Amino acid sequence: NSSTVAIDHSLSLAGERTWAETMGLNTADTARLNANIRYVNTGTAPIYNVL
Amino acid sequence: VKKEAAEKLLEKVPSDVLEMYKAIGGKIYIVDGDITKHISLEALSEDKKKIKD
Repeated sequence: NSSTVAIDHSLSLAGERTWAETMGLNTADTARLNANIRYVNTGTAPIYNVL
Repeated sequence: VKKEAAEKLLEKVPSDVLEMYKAIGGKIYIVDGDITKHISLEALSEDKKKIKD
């Protein structure tokens, strides 16, 4: 017949470096446009307030 | 003979590390309504335009 009585102490030092990257997107609004345009008059009379 | 005693080798549980990543946090951004003002008369006009001789 035996009887074992025990005790423990403990430390722990945990250092962590986390890198993360995320790319969100919406399928309805993927792109935005921009046009570079000029206006040409090949006619004979001038035209005003051109839209 | 001498008893093993068995104090165990495993320490704590993964469950704390599991809970760490288990973090959900806050997601999504404000959109749609914004402010909305708007005022001008490009919709309809009003000017005397009749016909005569």
